[PDB]
Amino acid sequence: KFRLIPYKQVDKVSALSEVPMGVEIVEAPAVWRASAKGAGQIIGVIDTGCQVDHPDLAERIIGGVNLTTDYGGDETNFSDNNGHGTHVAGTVAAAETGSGVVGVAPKADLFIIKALSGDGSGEMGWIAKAIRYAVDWRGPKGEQMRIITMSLGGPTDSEELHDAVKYAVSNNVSVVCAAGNNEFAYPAAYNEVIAVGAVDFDLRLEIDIVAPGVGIKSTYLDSGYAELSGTAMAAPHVAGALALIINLAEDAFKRSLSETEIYAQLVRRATPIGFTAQAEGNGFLTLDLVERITGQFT
Amino acid sequence: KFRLIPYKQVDKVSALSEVPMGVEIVEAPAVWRASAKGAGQIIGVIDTGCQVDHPDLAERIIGGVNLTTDYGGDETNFSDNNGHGTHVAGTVAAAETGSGVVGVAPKADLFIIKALSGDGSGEMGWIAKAIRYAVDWRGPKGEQMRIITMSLGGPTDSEELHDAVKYAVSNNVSVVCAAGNNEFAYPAAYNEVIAVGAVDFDLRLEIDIVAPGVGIKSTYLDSGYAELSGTAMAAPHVAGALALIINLAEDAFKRSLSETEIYAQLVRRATPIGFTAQAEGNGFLTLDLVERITGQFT
Ligand code: NA
Repeated sequence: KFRLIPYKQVDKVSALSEVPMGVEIVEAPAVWRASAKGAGQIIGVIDTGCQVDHPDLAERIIGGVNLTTDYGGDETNFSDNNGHGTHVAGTVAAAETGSGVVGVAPKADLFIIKALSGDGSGEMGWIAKAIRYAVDWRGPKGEQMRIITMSLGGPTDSEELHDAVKYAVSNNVSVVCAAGNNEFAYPAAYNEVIAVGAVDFDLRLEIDIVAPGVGIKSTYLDSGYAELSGTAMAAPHVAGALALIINLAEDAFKRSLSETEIYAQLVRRATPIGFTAQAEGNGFLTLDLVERITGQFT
Repeated sequence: KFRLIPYKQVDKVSALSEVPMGVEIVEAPAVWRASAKGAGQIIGVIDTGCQVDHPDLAERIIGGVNLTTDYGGDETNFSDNNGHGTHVAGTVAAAETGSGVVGVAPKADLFIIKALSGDGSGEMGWIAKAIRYAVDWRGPKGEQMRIITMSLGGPTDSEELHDAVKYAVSNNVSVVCAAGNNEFAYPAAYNEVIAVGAVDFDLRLEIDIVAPGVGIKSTYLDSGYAELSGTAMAAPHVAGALALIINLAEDAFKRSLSETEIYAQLVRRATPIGFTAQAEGNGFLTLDLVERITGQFT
């Protein structure tokens, strides 16, 4: 089985009214205006489903599929019976609703892929499909996923899933996976994946980038919110960031950019914290970095 | 026909003593100790050949080949019959010899692929041969090139050229080429190519990065030196830089890096001047960037 990278439950609550600390510590709002808050980009969330009617998520969700044996399986039913999937969605794209929470890409859309059961586990074949499907899907107007995000891991170097990964990347999809806390090694170990480690809000602890992962408030079941801590919680911040990054980079270059170019655009928005490269990769996600260094010479 | 992106021959000097301003402004010397001055890396200079015995170059050249009909073409004779090739080579990697000049990677090795005639031009196929030649080449001890540099352009999108290029990129050779001033479009225009634009030392102006291109002093024929101005002159700074960057990045990450990751390693060493990305790409080559941003938050 491939499964949710373990994390801690901290809180469940019924009410929030805030921009999470991780959304702002990563400098998303500083770039919202120039990025149109991620409009025109879709993130394929590969996870346990989503609460499709959550007040924070409903106007941001556009489709989803269920690749699981849960609920039949009715492919049309990609409700969350775990909760983790809904939490991810929130960090990526919760809307400015005048309350609850707000995501890194508050104007991007979500395509929900349930490839995990309620128990947070999934057959690997489902993950391979999830990746392939997200690549091949186009919305009714021509729209497509440039971003995949998962916070799952598996002990196994499975050729079929490595293939899906190579397939996504050669078709221009950024593949974001949370670093296994080997047991959770794949698909994050794969050279072509963007692997994301975690730090806390004090910026304390094979990855490319680190983002916030301790005490991350997001949406949760029954139209509520939960606070979760762990590695799995850093990945959705980067998935969101890419929505923003793709928009601004392509607008600046006035040109389409490849998966390769897009990756370089992400990692140049990573400020090293002073930890080692194995600990932090290229550093912490600072979305305004380019603008801070523009003009700055010796 | 493909030819050298046109340049002004501003001057012919015959003796020097100095690190060139292009080499310092790019901040190569700040990164010299940690990159070990480029040792271990080999750059395939695809050009007009090189004065093999240049006092500044001889110790840096481990081999070459002549894929042209000049000199026979005796494939063993890669001597320069133009001057440009010797110039490139000096910027990429002239030696610290306490006179003449010194290159961006003064301890990197040079393989000299002469695929252009004394007249600055070459049959498209020669360039394709030359790309495929540098990728496949193995040393006496199993050395290979990770870096390809050229300053040429042709009007024609020929697939044999593009495939050659894709083939260096899937084998993790970085391919570096100058963005000419539609007649010099190829191969610079190719997505997988690192296209280098030019600025002057005042940082005044489909590209990736910009580097110095005006009044560039380097090695010339007859053991001398010359100063040239033009787009073609910025590329070598970048290919030099790569030798440097591969060593310091592979050292920090404790691991081989792919050509995609190396790419990212280059563009996060580019500071933007404050043009649009269209005009300047990712910014001006600044090797010391990561050091200076380490530790630096809102
Ligand atoms: Na010298």
